[PDB]
Amino acid sequence: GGNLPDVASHYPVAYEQTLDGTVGFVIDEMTPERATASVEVTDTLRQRWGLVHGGAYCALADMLATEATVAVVHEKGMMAVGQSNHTSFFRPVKEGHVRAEAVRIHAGSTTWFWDVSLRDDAGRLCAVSSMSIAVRPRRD
Amino acid sequence: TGGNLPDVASHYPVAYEQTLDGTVGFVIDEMTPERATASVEVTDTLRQRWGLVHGGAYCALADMLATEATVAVVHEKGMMAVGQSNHTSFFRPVKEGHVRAEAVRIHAGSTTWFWDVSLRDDAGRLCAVSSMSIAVRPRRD
Amino acid sequence: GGNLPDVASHYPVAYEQTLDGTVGFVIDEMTPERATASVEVTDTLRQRWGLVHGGAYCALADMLATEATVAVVHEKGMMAVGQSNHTSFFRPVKEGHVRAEAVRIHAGSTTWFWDVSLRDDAGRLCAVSSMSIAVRPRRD
Amino acid sequence: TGGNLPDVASHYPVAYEQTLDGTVGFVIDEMTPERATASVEVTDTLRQRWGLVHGGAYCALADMLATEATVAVVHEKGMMAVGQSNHTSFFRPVKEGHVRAEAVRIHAGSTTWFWDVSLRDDAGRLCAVSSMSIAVRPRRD
Ligand SMILES: CC(C)(COP(=O)(O)OP(=O)(O)OC[C@H]1O[C@@H](n2cnc3c(N)ncnc32)[C@H](O)[C@@H]1OP(=O)(O)O)[C@@H](O)C(=O)NCCC(=O)NCCSCC(=O)c1ccc(O)cc1
Ligand SMILES: CC(C)(COP(=O)(O)OP(=O)(O)OC[C@H]1O[C@@H](n2cnc3c(N)ncnc32)[C@H](O)[C@@H]1OP(=O)(O)O)[C@@H](O)C(=O)NCCC(=O)NCCSCC(=O)c1ccc(O)cc1
Ligand SMILES: CC(C)(COP(=O)(O)OP(=O)(O)OC[C@H]1O[C@@H](n2cnc3c(N)ncnc32)[C@H](O)[C@@H]1OP(=O)(O)O)[C@@H](O)C(=O)NCCC(=O)NCCSCC(=O)c1ccc(O)cc1
Ligand SMILES: CC(C)(COP(=O)(O)OP(=O)(O)OC[C@H]1O[C@@H](n2cnc3c(N)ncnc32)[C@H](O)[C@@H]1OP(=O)(O)O)[C@@H](O)C(=O)NCCC(=O)NCCSCC(=O)c1ccc(O)cc1
Repeated sequence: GGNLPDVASHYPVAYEQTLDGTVGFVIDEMTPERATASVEVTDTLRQRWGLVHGGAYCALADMLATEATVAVVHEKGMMAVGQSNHTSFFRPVKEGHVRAEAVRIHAGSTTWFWDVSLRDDAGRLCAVSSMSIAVRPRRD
Repeated sequence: TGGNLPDVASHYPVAYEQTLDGTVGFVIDEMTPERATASVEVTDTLRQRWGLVHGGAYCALADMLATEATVAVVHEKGMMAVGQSNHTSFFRPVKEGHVRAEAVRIHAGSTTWFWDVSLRDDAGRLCAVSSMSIAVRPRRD
Repeated sequence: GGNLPDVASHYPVAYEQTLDGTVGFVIDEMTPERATASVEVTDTLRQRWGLVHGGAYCALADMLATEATVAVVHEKGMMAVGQSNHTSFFRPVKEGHVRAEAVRIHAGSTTWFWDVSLRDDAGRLCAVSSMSIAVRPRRD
Repeated sequence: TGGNLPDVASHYPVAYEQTLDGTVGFVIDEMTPERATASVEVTDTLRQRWGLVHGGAYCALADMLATEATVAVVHEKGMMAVGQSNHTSFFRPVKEGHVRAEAVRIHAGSTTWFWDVSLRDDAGRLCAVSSMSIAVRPRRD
């Protein structure tokens, strides 16, 4: 179901209706320290100049990093949400795929930090995103 | 132009309705060399599975608005403008209504323009901010 | 005492020995939503190419933003520390002063966010820093 | 050169011992086009009043090391290199001992180089990271 971590019986929004399902994000691997995801480039991921949208690299990074955090902390009664995302853009992507790899670099009680690499089909580093993920007690 | 993006060219590689921005429904309202605003109606297409506006939607709205506000000035001078850095911080979730973005230009260098983008909900509350750095380079085209 | 907020009887490090006192940071105004500080440029604030050190704009922003948060939350039993600092550098400063103005934009239970402008003697915007300040219960 | 900064010029505007870097005691150890390391001994001059290493010291060490690692390559090609963006996040305080920085180059464009700098304490723990973006421009000099 994008292969997102299956941690609850019900979710407020179905995959195919989320921004994630609309653009086509799919999680490949997930462990507590490292996760990967990818997306096919289609026009839905593009801006009007024909390049993948800045927003798309950020969105990918945000979903991957946050859900990799959810995968661990949800069963502990915690919620996780993106608190900061800093994406820098080194080379455009015009077509093909964008592949993300999220590497956990700090896991604190209140904040987890992941470095996310975004690569094209040739494996070139096209963008990076520093995701900071707030972890808080789940509200009833 | 679809979504009211600056009309600086006779044709574009991708039509508004097919782009990310068209799909989620970004619309530019005001646009000047120093300030631009835009908004979007929150629908599931903007949300993630937990029912909140996706962190990506805030980045994407900031990026399009800051880059395009730059394009509006520099295109006719023979330059291209692309996002080189986006730093968004998230203060409060948005569940529904609209997200409204205001981009204020704070530095316009020869190679880099910098815009601060505030993203408010329907009550006026500041829900996210984005610092956009836009690279300006001469067109290869 | 740099005019930092006077919130405790004793501090681990005296002003004149801190990095702050060494380079000469002084707070001018402080309120819960807004604070200002400045520094004279001397070689101690410079790098070897003769420009004010990138580190100096960051340090100024960090001390101003954090201590403006301390000023409010300390009496509530909370500690405040910088969690993130993103500084962008628009124009160098060679001599004169650097003047900072910190404007609080979000004050949450666990995080306060301040935007800090760094200006030269002509009033030009030479750098900005986005400070994110973690606020936590003081440890005994 | 003082602090072992790259020797790329016959003279410099400010001597090592008088600079910020000289004052707090930054020392570069290794230095290659793709990776550079540096360290500093924590003393009060590096701390803020609450007794922790100042957030500014971590930025300053990252900035000097990333910029100078870039200078080392580009100076002899007629370019200058200055810090254009520094994003430091703080994971754990350092009270004493040393701070050790490792800068790894992750992108080397024609106008912008990007370095990830990790800042560890004496136990090897990751206490801060800094993302440094370095602008490369032709010298006016
Ligand atoms: C930011 C934060 C508090 C967030 O915590 P987190 O990501 O959830 O990490 P966690 O809470 O798991 O704890 C990590 C470590 O932080 C420290 N810490 C965390 N919470 C607390 C607390 N409530 N009280 C004391 N220490 C704490 C403690 O060292 C902890 O290690 P441990 O003893 O728990 O093993 C923690 O990452 C941290 O302390 N980071 C370092 C902040 C820092 O050192 N910034 C620079 C110094 S303060 C900024 C500044 O430059 C300044 C300059 C001048 C001036 O006058 C005032 C300020
Ligand atoms: C980064 C950049 C060059 C980009 O330029 P931009 O955003 O397109 O703005 P623009 O190019 O329009 O010019 C803005 C000003 O920057 C300066 N500048 C721009 N290009 C050049 C150049 N090629 N040569 C000299 N100065 C230049 C110049 O002051 C210019 O003003 P003007 O004389 O042209 O009116 C400019 O924004 C800038 O200079 N920012 C300040 C960089 C800075 O001062 N960072 C801190 C110091 S260097 C980093 C550091 O901490 C360090 C520490 C220790 C150490 O050993 C080494 C380094
Ligand atoms: C980050 C943080 C939790 C930090 O809290 P803070 O700075 O101390 O602010 P504070 O705790 O005072 O609360 C501010 C508001 O946040 C919410 N909040 C804070 N803590 C909690 C909590 N424990 N439980 C539920 N809501 C909370 C709540 O709306 C609160 O308002 P109020 O009802 O308390 O008046 C809060 O600023 C926040 O919630 N920010 C927004 C985070 C956000 O919306 N990010 C984007 C969505 S999640 C990231 C994502 O894109 C994603 C995509 C796909 C996917 O599959 C999964 C994730
Ligand atoms: C920002 C910059 C131009 C700076 O260049 P740099 O770091 O010095 O790297 P360099 O200049 O060495 O070139 C790297 C690659 O960038 C591209 N590039 C650089 N300069 C140019 C140029 N003048 N014209 C076209 N492409 C260029 C080119 O692909 C180049 O590769 P190569 O063909 O030269 O091998 C380059 O890093 C880059 O292009 N980054 C990607 C920018 C990007 O793709 N951001 C996202 C898309 S635009 C922002 C956006 O989301 C948006 C959304 C909606 C909308 O309506 C408008 C915009």
